[PDB]
Order: sequence, then structure tokens, then C-alpha cells
Amino acid sequence: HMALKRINKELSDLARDPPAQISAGPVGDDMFHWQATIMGPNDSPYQGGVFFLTIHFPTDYPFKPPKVAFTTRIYHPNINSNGSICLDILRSQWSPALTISKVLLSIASLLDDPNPDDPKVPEIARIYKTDRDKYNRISREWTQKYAM
Amino acid sequence: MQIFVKTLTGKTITLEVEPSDTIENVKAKIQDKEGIPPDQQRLIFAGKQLEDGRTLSDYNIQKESTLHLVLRLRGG
Amino acid sequence: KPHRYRPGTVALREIRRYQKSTELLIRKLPFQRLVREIAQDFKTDLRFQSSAVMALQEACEAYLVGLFEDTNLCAIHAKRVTIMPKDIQLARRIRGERA
Amino acid sequence: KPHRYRPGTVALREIRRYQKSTELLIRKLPFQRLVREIAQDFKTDLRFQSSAVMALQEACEAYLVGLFEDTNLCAIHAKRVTIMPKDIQLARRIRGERA
Amino acid sequence: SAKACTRSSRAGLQFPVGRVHRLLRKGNYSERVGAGAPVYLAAVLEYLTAEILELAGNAARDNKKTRIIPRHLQLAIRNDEELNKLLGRVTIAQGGVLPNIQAVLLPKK
Amino acid sequence: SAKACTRSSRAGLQFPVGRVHRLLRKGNYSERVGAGAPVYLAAVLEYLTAEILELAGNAARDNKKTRIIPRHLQLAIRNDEELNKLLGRVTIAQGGVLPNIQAVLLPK
Amino acid sequence: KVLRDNIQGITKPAIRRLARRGGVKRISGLIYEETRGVLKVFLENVIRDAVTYTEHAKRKTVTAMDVVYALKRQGRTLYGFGG
Amino acid sequence: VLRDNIQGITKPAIRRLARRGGVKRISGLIYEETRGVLKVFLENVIRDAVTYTEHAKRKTVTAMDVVYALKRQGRTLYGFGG
Amino acid sequence: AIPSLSECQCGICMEILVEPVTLPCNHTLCKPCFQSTVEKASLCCPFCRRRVSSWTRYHTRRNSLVNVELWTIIQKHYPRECKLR
Amino acid sequence: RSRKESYSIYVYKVLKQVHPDTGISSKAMGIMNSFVNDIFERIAGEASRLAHYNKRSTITSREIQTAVRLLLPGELAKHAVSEGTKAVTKYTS
Amino acid sequence: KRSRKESYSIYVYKVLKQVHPDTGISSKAMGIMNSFVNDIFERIAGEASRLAHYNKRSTITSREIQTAVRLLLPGELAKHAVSEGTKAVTKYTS
DNA sequence: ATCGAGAATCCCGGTGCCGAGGCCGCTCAATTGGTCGTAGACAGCTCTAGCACCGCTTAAACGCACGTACGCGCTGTCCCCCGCGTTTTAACCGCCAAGGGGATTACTCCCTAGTCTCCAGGCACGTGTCAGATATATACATCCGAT
DNA sequence: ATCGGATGTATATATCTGACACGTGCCTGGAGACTAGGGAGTAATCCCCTTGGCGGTTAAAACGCGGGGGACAGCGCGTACGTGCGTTTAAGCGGTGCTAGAGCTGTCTACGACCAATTGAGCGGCCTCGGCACCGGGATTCTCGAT
Ligand SMILES: [Zn+2]
Ligand SMILES: [Zn+2]
Repeated sequence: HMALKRINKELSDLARDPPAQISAGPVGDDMFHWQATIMGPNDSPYQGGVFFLTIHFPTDYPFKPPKVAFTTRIYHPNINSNGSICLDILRSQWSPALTISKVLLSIASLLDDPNPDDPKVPEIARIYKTDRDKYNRISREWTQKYAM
Repeated sequence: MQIFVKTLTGKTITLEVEPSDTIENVKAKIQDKEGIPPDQQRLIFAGKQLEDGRTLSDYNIQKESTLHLVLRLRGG
Repeated sequence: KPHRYRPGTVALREIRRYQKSTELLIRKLPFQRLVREIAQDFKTDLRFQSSAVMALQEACEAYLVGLFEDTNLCAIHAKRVTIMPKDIQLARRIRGERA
Repeated sequence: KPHRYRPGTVALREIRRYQKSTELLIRKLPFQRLVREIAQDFKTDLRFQSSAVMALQEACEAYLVGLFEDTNLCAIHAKRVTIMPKDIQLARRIRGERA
Repeated sequence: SAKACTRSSRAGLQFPVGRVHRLLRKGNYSERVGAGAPVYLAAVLEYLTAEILELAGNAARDNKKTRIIPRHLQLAIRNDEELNKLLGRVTIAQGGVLPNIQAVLLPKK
Repeated sequence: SAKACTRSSRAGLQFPVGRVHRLLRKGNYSERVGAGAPVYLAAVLEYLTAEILELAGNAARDNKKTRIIPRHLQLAIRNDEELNKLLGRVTIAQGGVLPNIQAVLLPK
Repeated sequence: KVLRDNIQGITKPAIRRLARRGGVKRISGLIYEETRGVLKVFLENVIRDAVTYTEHAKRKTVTAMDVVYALKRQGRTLYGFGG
Repeated sequence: VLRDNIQGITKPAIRRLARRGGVKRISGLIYEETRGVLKVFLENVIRDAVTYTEHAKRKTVTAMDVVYALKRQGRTLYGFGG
Repeated sequence: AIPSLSECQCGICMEILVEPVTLPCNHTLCKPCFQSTVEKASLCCPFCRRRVSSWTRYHTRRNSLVNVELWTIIQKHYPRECKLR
Repeated sequence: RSRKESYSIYVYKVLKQVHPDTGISSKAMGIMNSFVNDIFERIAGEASRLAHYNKRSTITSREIQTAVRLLLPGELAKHAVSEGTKAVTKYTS
Repeated sequence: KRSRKESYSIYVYKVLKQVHPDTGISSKAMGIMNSFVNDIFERIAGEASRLAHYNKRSTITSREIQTAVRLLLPGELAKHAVSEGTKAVTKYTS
């Protein structure tokens, strides 16, 4: 199919130019299914924690975004308990020129600085807004108890 | 069979191994060549976590593959 | 020797006759064929009730009669007696049908 | 001896200037007095919000501009360049406002 | 009224009141329908109907007939002034037009 | 779409879906209102608003202004082929008229 | 089963009769083409809405009620055919 | 009492309106006819506006009534609410 | 002057571009990509991300979407790409 | 079979009340049905809109009165308003 | 205080920012846009109501809105609006 | 074909002000959850009329010839809007002041939807008969060439 | 100003036929009685805004005059269109056959209405600074009398 060649280009680009702190690939024989791992940036309270997530590619691609969901738990206002994520690139402003590598870089930038505009989990959002230290050590506790 | 692995510090190190090597053998070689304790090392290939029980050939690994290393610091 | 009316009188007789009757002035079969052709252009494989064709014919004839009356008024405004395509164009422009 | 423009060449200037701006072309108080007069004719002792007066003025302005544009179109069609009342009656006749 | 006869008869009308009431209620015009509205509406409908019927009957009697045909209705509507304004944009099937010719078109005397 | 987010964001729109639903339900249009109607209606409304606003902004930029005024709205609406047809009988307050001088009237 | 140039079925005498009904004495030699174009435009503008109405209701046959509804929506009410 | 106010629409106003409409040369009998047709339009709109005000048991014809009368007549107006 | 084969490929398909369409932002795309991104995407140029709905509607009515010069250059100098499909 | 509803016998009764001698053909009768439906729909729609105008929720008599006053021209409006007022006054007792 | 009044001002402003990043808009234009939105919505809803009554139904389904859009608007605007509505409802369903 | 003087219009720079955009507090309508009566989606059946074809009239359409009257260009006359200058008038702006009625709230009461039961008014179908359409034969109004 | 043909139109009489007015079975919507509660009528209060008035200043309205361009009437030309006749064409009417699709009925399941707790999106009010309005000076460009 037409999307198959574009995915071939994506996988070739990922192989020849692996990203830094993110690594992704097909867990199974089926090419549409995908999975990824992201390591927290150095300038973040997520040191030593790895986040694993799964992606489902629609049969009609690249004009429609794929479904991305974490399998691991973490303390973050945009990250839901079940792994639900809210980002404008993901659903609002998805474009054909966008690449999976680009959205992974956007996710890494989100990890660098949480988005306080429309967080998915707002209680921890106002907890973070109350003071930085509370969010810091609760994130450290979460990433050392489950993500590690 | 030469491969490359990059760590969190941005340095790439060279590993001369064979596809039949166990993951525990790989971690032992990494510890020997770096001094890092094995318990602080986590190995990821294309998002797939590596377990010491299995081997390299179980992931369909070809030549000059680039890997990622994660430091599991015991304490934070 | 043959007797022929002055040019224009039998036209007035026709005007007086046709404003007295109420039948339809377009042959039914060609109009039905035209309607079916337009419909098949829009959506293929359609069927028409007879009453729908009759209603379309009545609407078209009423609209054309009104347009011709207004066109004649516009042409008479220009100190003329005939009707010309620019008269039709102006009568349609003023009504806002084409603009 | 003093500079005088050829007759008509300043009317085009007024047309160009007035088709670019959007201010109201009729003074406020006379229009308000006329509106109050007509309303008092319908119902006695009525009070008017200023916004209502402004809205009425806007509607009347648009209607008059449109009618004059159509009248000028008719006058051009009549092989002339001036508008006379019969043009207005013809334009209002074709639009169906009087019949 | 007597509150004993049929509603249409009680109101002294001929057009229905129950049917108009149902049409107002079920027609999705408002959540509630007052108890006096259908009487008013039926009266207005009957008055307009009687007006048009009387003009049509006079026009038919003029043409020496005993039945109102569409041409008679068309003549009755157009000849009158107010009814022409009320039905300005309508088209009557098999109607025809009023007989008129512009004065310019008539032959020179 | 995934739940736990506002209805307007589920479809990617910006117009208020719930408000349109309330207006349809309480406006005496039908006894029952489907659950897919308000989304479609909001989509159409938002598309039309965006389409008119693009042309209005383009005209305002062409007039060396950075604030849209009703004159720019009239210039955008009347210079478009389809929008003029749709808004045939609508009078924009303080909108003026298009610049148009008949060919015959010009000096020779 | 396509159809070709059926507008030629609108004969010159038919348009002449229509003009006579409208109250026209003298007709030029070019009115016929313009009238044919106008008639085409009118039929397209009405048939579009008629077909839309008869398609929304999951029917394959247009009915007189559809035509009168399309005419009423367009702005020319028609009496004498129901509705 | 108010009387003889239709002359408030002075000749320059009508000339300006024709100039906006795209009129080059104006005759001398246009002004009276324009005043008459304007009076017709005002009467026809004000009747509906005042009727709408009557129905609401009110005493001031607010701009909403004028807007809605214009909408009823087929001359929809924007910018004043609605 | 003549564009090379490497730059002649579609900016999205990663393959040869057929029936070029040029946008106001001067972006060239093939008709499949353009039509599909009109009818199931955000309806904007994927490269610059600005609305093109007005231009698209304007140029679809009169069939002014295609650019003749680039299409004919590609067809004449690169014909067997078209022969492929 | 599914029956159709129409104002036929009612219009016929009105005609016999006005002109005792004349009859009415079928096509004109359908024309009259359509006219009655048209006037009813116009009046009711205007009344419903006007009722919604004032933040009400019910259509009472004066609503129909104002709708009739708005729609019909002068003399017809006055006569119809008088007829309706008389009818409702006769009905209320 | 005055009773709360409803308007489309904020959504129109959001759309304007989405289209033109650096263009303001006066209050009169806000009033005009709000009236335009109200007028178009009322037209479409009334057409859909009449159409759904004409088939002896009781529910206004998205099909009625689609047919009303296909009726009111001119050709090209109708096609674009239908495409936009179908895309929106398809995204909303899943 | 042109040159130039006078007059209107567009550019640019500086100054100022008020309204549009952002922020805060708040209250109420959208949200989510759960339950339940019913609208219509689907399968099935019946049977109406819409389509297709064929044959026979004959009425309407077509092509052509001839003449004439009407459209169109041209000329001449005259008279009436136009452009400009001067004088009068009232529109517009800012200011103050008063109270009328629009807008809101609290209270109460009675008008109408909803349910059940029951029954007769209108609808579908069938039948008789005369109003009107048709054919035929006279009587009169009207037109056109010619005195 | 007629006068005689010659034409078309109007008018009086027989007839026959199919559509209208009426009679009848019946069943589905309309009428009658009773209940609940919320929508609307009514009284009271507040304060916004509409009406009213005064003074200035000045841009806009009113008036007069010279004249040049445009409206309008008259003449001549020839070409396009009206009018009539013979010929060709397909519309119109009848009769028959077939079935695709309109219309009606029975099941039942999923979609939408209703109600309660709740909370965050959206609105009212404040404030501020920049975009636009305004003024003065200069550069640019149509315009017309004169060659
Ligand atoms: Zn492509
Ligand atoms: Zn671009």
C-alpha cells in the first residue's frame, strides 16, 4: 500500500539516524503496530526513569495521526493515569509533513517543560503550581518507585 | 561483528561481540569495558527492553547496530 | 388581387386570442425529453411522475410569460416596438436573477 | 479667465470620492424629525431609542443607493446619460415593488 | 356559549377548530398552545376563504357558467387589489393572465 | 475519539458544541435532536466564519490596516463570487458600496 | 441511453406563442437563443433542488410534491398540485 | 406638533446619494419623486416596527423592533444586534 | 534550468510527482496528496500551514489548479515515470 | 388504506353559504386547499416566531392577532381582526 | 447587575487568531460577525426542521443538516461544507 | 499629434487619545452518570403505475418568397443643469437637568398538558345524471384597397 | 370619407359523455371529566436613559449667473421581420404488456429523553498602552486653454 513505502522510509530514517534518549520499533511481526521508549532529559526531574508506550498506525496514513498511549505510570499533569495524552500535534494540528520522529521530539520537549494550558490531570497541575519542590520530589518518588 | 552503543552522556562505545551472545554476557562485557555495575544498566533496542535471560539473536540483530544505554541509579 | 392584412394586425389578433385561453403552449413530448435529459445529467437512472413533469412545465411557462411581459415593458421604455436580447438582459439584471 | 473645469468632469470626482467613504450622507436631525413625524402619525406619544433611528437611517440609505444605481442603469439603456422620473418608475416596476 | 354543542358550532364558525388545534399543537410551533388561538385562526381562515370564493363566484356568473374553474379564481385574485398584494408571488396552475395591451402598440387612428 | 475531554475538542472544532445542542433542543425545531447534528452544524458554522474572516483579513492587509472594520468585511463579501450569491439581500451597516463607474460615462 | 441537444425541441413557434401570450407585438431574430439559455438555467436551478429532495428521502422517483417544495423553497410558490 | 419635514431631505443630500450610486447627470424632477418613494419606504417600515412595539406592551421602539421589521420585509440588516 | 530527477519527486509521496499543483505559497504537490489532504486533513499547506481554502475554491471552479509548465517539462524530459503509472 | 386529510367539505360548505347556486370543480378545489394551507402556515409561523420573540412559551389569541395584523394588508387586516375578535368573544361565553 | 447575555465573540476571536496570527478586529465587526453566525444558523436549522417534518420523521439527524447545507449554499461552498462536516463527525465518533 | 499653469490628490512625519485586549472574580449551565419508553431500521409482502412498444391521423413545424415599416445614423436647435462665488441658516457639539419607563424580583393562582374512556364526523367507495364541450349553420364587426 | 368585398369572430341549436354531487359503511381522531404545577399576571422598586434646553462656530445650505453640452424633434435609408403558401415531420391518441419500486405491516433493539451533583468555561467589570485619527508640509498627477 502507499503508506507502506512511507513507513519504510520512516524505519530506514530511524535506523540510520537513531534519536537521542528515544528509541522505537515494531514489537511484533505486524508492521502497523509500533512501540517506543523515552528517557527523561537531563534538565528534568525524571532522571533514571524510562517511559514505554505503544502506537497503533491507522490503515489510512500519513494524513491521519496514529494512536499513542503510555503503558507506564508517571507524575505529570498532561499524562493520565491510563496513559492518555493531550497534544495539539497529536490530534489538533496533525499534518502530512509531520513525522513520528518530530512528534517524539515534541514529547521530549513536553517532558522538559510540562504544559499548564489544558492539562489532562489538573489536580497535580495546581499542586505543581503551588510550589516546585513538591512536584520535584513527588516526580522523583514516582520515577524511582515504578519507572525504575 | 562490530556494533555501537550510546549512553546518556552522549558517548558512543564500540563492542566486538557475536549475535549468539547472551544479554548477560553483553552486560558483563560492558561492565568490564566501563566499570559500571550491571544492576544500573538497562538495554533498549528500538524501544524493546533487553533481559539477561535471552540472547541477541532473538531480536533479529544485524551488523553495525546502534544501541541505547540507560543508567539505573539506585537512589534519587 | 389576394387579400393580405397589414403587417401587425394579425399579431394583435393573436395577442387577443392567446390572452383569453389557458392551455399549455409548449409541446409535451419535447419538454418531457428535455426534463429527463437534465435529470439524467444530474443523477443517473431516475423516474418521473407525470404530475411532476406537468408542474415543472407550468412553472416554466409562468416564469417565461412574466419575463416576456417585463422585457416588453423595458423595450417600450426605449421608444421602440421590438424586443431585443439586451432588453431581456436588462430585465433579468434589474430583478437580480443574474446580477 | 479664472480656471473653470469642463462641465461634468467634477461629477466624476464626486462619484469617485463618495464610492470610497462610508459616512452618512443625510443629516441626522432632519431624518429624526421625519421619523418622529411618521411615528406620531401611526401612534401618539412614542419615544425612540437612538440606535433605532440610526438603523432606520442605514436601511433607508442602502435602499436609496440601490434604487438610484438601478435607475442610472435604465437611463444608460435608454441611450442617455441623465436620470428622469420615468426611469425610476420603470425600475420600481421591474423590481415588483409597485406593480 | 352553551357549552353543549360541537366546538365549531359553539364558536359559530364553519371551519374546524379541533383539527386546527391539533395542527397547532403537533406542528412544533410552540411548547404550549392557548385555548383561544385556534378559534381566532379558524375565523381568519374562513373569512379569507369566503372573500376569495365570493369574488370567484361573481367572476363565474359574469362568464355565464355554474362552476368556478381555475381561470375564474385567477381573474378574481388579479382583478382585486388587496388579494393581489397578499398573493403577489404565487403562481396558479392553468391560470392565465389578465387581458391587457400597451397603448403604444395599438394601431394609429 | 478518546473521552475525558470537552466535546468541542473531540471533533477538533472551536465553536461551542454544547451551546449549539441547547439552542437546537430548546428552539422549537423538532421534538428530538440527534447526537450527531450539533457537531455537523458547528463544523459548518465555523468553516463559514473562517472563510469570511480570511478574505476580510486579506483585504485589511491590502488596505495597510491591522484591525478589521466593517468596510473590509463588505469589500471581502461583495468581491467574492459565491459569498455575494449567498448574502444577496444582506445590508452590512456602514459598509459602503463597491467602486464601480459605468464604461459609457467615462470621458472620451 | 443518452440524449442529445433536446433544447432544439423548444421550437421557434412555441417561443413566439409565449411572447404573444406575454403581450409582445414585434420580435427580433435573436430572442430565441437567449430564451433557450434562460430556460436551461431555470430547469437546472429547479431540478437540482428537486433531485436533492427526492434523494434525501431514499426514493428513486421524483414526485410532484418534491417539485412544488423545491419551487416554494426557491421563491415561486405553485398552487394546484398538492401541498 | 411636527409638520412639513419631508423637505428636510435637501437637494444636496439626494445629489450626494445619486453620486454614490454612480450617477453623473441628474435631471430637475428627480428630487420630488425620490422624496415620495422615501416617504413610502419609511411608512412601510415604521408601521411594522410600531406594531412590534405595540405587541410587547411597551412604549419605546428600540432598535430591535426596527431590525426585525427589516428582516420581515426581506431587507436583513446587520450591525444592530439581531 | 531543467529540474533534476532527485528534486522532481513528490514532497510527500517520496516518489515521482504527477500533475503538479502550485499553491499561493509556491509549493508544488501531486493531485493525490493535494486532494486527500483537502478532503481528510486540516485543509492547509502541509509545509507552511496556512489556509488555502479560498484559493482552492477559486481555482477548482475554473479548473486552474494545475501548472502547465512544470507538468509539461516533467512529462517531456521524464516520460517513463508516467509510463510507470 | 391510509386516508388523506383535507379542507374540502369545509370549503364546499362556505361556497354553498355564499353562492347557493354555483358549484366548484376539482382543480380549483385543490387550488383552494393549497391556498388555505399556505395562509395557515404563514400566520402560524409568524405567531410562533413572535411568541419566541418576547421570551414566552405559549401561543395565545393576541399572538395570532398581531400576526394577522402584520401579514395581511390594511383593509383585509382590519376585517379579519374584527372577525376573529367577534368569533372569540362569541366562543368565550 | 445586568442579566447575562450570550454571544459568539470569543469563538470568532479564536478563529481569527487561528487564521491571521497578528490581526485585530473592532467591536462593530464583532457585532456584524455575530449577527451573520446567528442568521446562518437559523436558516440551516429551520431548513432542517422543515425537511425532517416533510418525511414524517421526528428526529433531526446529521443527514438533515447535510441536506440543508446542500440546499442553502451555492455549489462549491456546499461541497466544501459537506466535506468539513463529514470529517468533523467522523473524527467525533471515534 | 504637443507645452505649461493651476488645482486636486497622495506620502511622510509628528502628536495625541480612547477603545480593544488582557486579567480577575464569580455563578450557572454543560458534564457525567444512570435509567427507561419508543422511533425507526430491517425484512417481508402487495400491487400501481411508470416505462416501453406499435400503429394511424393530421396538426403543427419548416422553408421560401415578397414587400414594407421600423431601427438607426445624422443633423440642427434650444434650453437647462453645472460649476463657481456670495450670503444666510441651522446642524453639531458640549453642557446641564429631570423624570419615565425599562428592567428586575417576589408572590400567587388558574390554564393547560396528560390520561382515560367513549362515540360520531369525515373518508373511501360506489352510483346516477346534466353542464359543458363539440359540431353545424347564420349574423355581424372589422379591415383594406379606392375613390 | 365611404363604399364593396372578404375575413374572422360572435351567436343560436342538437347531443352525449364523463366528472360532480350525493348515499352509505365505519373507524380513527375528537370530545368530556379530573388532576398537577409551572407559566404567566400583578405589585413594588431602582436607575438608565430619553427628553428637554442654551450658547457658540462653522460647515453646509440657499441663491444667482454665465454657458456649453445634451435632450429631443425631423429625414432618409435599407434591411430585417411579418404574412401567406406549399411541404415535410413527429406530436397525439388508442391499446397492450411488464415489472421496479412505492407503500403498508410486524419485530425489536439501540438511540435519545429525564433527573441530580458538580465544577470549570464563559461573562461582567477594570485597566492599560498602542493603533489609528489628525495636522502641516511637500511631492505627484490629472486637467484645460493654447499652441
Ligand atoms: Zn504526493
Ligand atoms: Zn505552503
